[PDB]
Amino acid sequence: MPLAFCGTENHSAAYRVDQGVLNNGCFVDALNVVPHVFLLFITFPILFIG
Amino acid sequence: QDVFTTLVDLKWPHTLLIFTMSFLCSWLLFAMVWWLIAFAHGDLAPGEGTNVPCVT
Amino acid sequence: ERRARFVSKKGNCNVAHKNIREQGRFLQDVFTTLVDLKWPHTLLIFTMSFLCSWLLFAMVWWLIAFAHGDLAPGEGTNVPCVTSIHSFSSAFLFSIEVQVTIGFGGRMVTEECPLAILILIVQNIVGLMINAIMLGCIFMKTAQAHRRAETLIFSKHAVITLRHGRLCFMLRVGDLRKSMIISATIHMQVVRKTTSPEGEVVPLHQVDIPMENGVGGNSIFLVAPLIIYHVIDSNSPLYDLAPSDLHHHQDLEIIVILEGVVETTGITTQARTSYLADEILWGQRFVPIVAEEDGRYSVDYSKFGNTVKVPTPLCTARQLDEDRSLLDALT
Ligand SMILES: CCCCCCCCCCCCCCCCCC(=O)OC[C@H](COP(=O)(O)OC[C@H](N)C(=O)O)OC(=O)CCCCCCCCCCCCCCCCC
Ligand SMILES: CCCCCCCCCCCCCCCCCC(=O)OC[C@H](COP(=O)(O)OC[C@H](N)C(=O)O)OC(=O)CCCCCCCCCCCCCCCCC
Ligand SMILES: CCCCCCCCCCCCCCCCCC(=O)OC[C@H](COP(=O)(O)OC[C@H](N)C(=O)O)OC(=O)CCCCCCCCCCCCCCCCC
Ligand SMILES: Nc1ncnc2c1ncn2[C@@H]1O[C@H](COP(=O)(O)OP(=O)(O)OP(=O)(O)O)[C@@H](O)[C@H]1O
Ligand SMILES: *[C@@H]1O[C@H](CO)[C@@H](O[C@@H]2O[C@H](CO)[C@@H](O)[C@H](O)[C@H]2NC(C)=O)[C@H](O)[C@H]1NC(C)=O
Ligand SMILES: [K+]
Repeated sequence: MPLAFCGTENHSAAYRVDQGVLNNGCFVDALNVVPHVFLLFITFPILFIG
Repeated sequence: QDVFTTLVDLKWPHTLLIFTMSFLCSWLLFAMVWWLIAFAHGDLAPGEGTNVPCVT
Repeated sequence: ERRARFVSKKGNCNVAHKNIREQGRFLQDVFTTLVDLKWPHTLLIFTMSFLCSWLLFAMVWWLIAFAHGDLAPGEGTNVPCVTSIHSFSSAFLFSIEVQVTIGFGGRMVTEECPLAILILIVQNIVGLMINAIMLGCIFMKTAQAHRRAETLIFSKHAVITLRHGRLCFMLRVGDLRKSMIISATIHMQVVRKTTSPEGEVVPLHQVDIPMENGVGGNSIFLVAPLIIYHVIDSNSPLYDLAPSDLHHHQDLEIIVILEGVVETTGITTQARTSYLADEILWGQRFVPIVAEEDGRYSVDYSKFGNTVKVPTPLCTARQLDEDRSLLDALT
């Protein structure tokens, strides 16, 4: 029972990208993690210098 | 403005931390990019199917 | 138009060259040109150099595979010279792996054909050479200290006031960083269209000017702001500047050259500034700046360039020294 970003239940089938990837309710959440991890890792080197 | 000159003035402990943070931030950011592109490609759900993974 | 400045207040000059017989020296200094370029342009050339090299050798790897005929489907009757090359894009990825030295190893180089072995040698050597060259250019760019010259700060405009009897052209220069500037030096030049009795005409004659130092040298130890002045002796070309003659179209300019090796990177930097004719305030001493706090000093950069008015004769230096000498002789 390891960690899964999407849902492990129902034999971990929330990863299929049929019927468009924007319809994969988990995938849009991953698209919403990109901007945050972008700013963390583009400003930590900036801030730590100061 | 002169980040390079600023980095030189930093102590070695803080320079090592910034050295570490710079590499770690680049490594982890592109890890998300590789993970997301594979996940969008659909080659992340395992199975004996017609799909051929972009990143094995 | 109104009045061309030799060097702008920010330190950049304004001289425009023309009719240069281009000998290709601009192109010849490839490494120096790269250093001068801006970081966005440097990164573009950095990216294009690597991408062109990667794509050039990628075409070669595809070409040798196509010539060997190992990319068409085969069933045991062949051994490809570069394994798993069944598309041009495979050759492109293989080129990336070699020159960057990633070496995934899914597309190996076999022992079969010798031509791929020579090309592997060439690509490795070219990759190392380009990596070494880009290192050199990046090391020289990261060692740049022209952005340090920006932290050097001069007064908005300079003054000419009496100090210790005589008259001197004063000035203030400050440093904002906590770091030190080793072996600093403050040159000073007057730029005037100076005509000569013999018949010569000079469009912009640059006359050097002493710094009125204690020991008559150019060395300056700059930590706090300093009132760096110039004693207007008999020989100084400022000996005949009438205060009434300070208006706009007065052909004058005071160059200042603050040099000194930066301690951090070890690179020498210049600071430049020009005081125009109308950018001089006659007879206004500088505001005292270096205050004292509990156990430590305090510089008030808010009052860096403020000048208060101090009484003084509105006479040329020649009309002052001569008058004082006559009065002493009469007495
Ligand atoms: C914080 C990011 C800001 C920039 C975001 C993207 C902007 C793209 C710019 C492209 C050019 C188009 C507009 C030009 C804007 C210029 C910005 C700029 O110069 O500031 C960058 C800064 C400071 O420099 P400055 O003092 O302002 O430069 C002189 C200025 N022109 C002047 O007025 O005199 O320079 C510095 O002081 C150093 C900044 C380095 C930033 C590096 C961040 C860490 C990255 C590590 C992770 C890599 C992520 C990779 C993602 C890849 C995804 C595919
Ligand atoms: C008054 C201080 C206020 C507080 C500000 C700083 C805070 C520091 C806390 C004080 C304790 C620090 C102990 C650190 C011990 C490990 C680091 C280490 O060994 O480097 C210590 C030394 C440098 O020491 P210094 O006295 O600062 O240097 C003298 C000089 N005048 C200067 O300051 O400059 O280093 C050298 O002399 C250079 C040797 C480099 C070799 C290191 C190789 C491996 C480094 C580690 C990398 C791996 C990191 C792993 C991270 C994993 C993250 C997931
Ligand atoms: C090689 C990249 C390949 C593609 C990957 C893209 C992902 C980029 C993220 C990772 C980049 C790595 C970060 C390294 C940090 C280094 C910091 C650094 O070099 O200084 C930050 C730079 C410096 O700007 P500046 O002060 O104006 O330049 C010097 C001055 N102007 C001079 O003449 O000394 O400030 C900047 O410049 C901002 C740095 C951000 C880099 C983004 C590069 C794209 C530029 C696109 C520009 C297009 C238009 C260009 C027009 C320019 C017109 C003048
Ligand atoms: N417009 C110019 N642009 C660049 N360099 C110049 C220019 N004019 C002269 N020089 C350089 O000045 C030197 C000689 O200058 P001068 O004009 O007195 O002689 P010259 O007849 O041009 O010389 P030469 O026959 O050596 O080219 C040479 O080093 C020449 O390259
Ligand atoms: C869950 O995945 C299954 C396919 O693996 C689909 O529905 C399942 O069907 C089987 C039939 O034996 C049972 O496990 C359940 O009836 C369903 N599982 C559920 C509901 O978790 C379907 O693709 C997925 N379920 C949904 C609601 O989409
Ligand atoms: K390797």
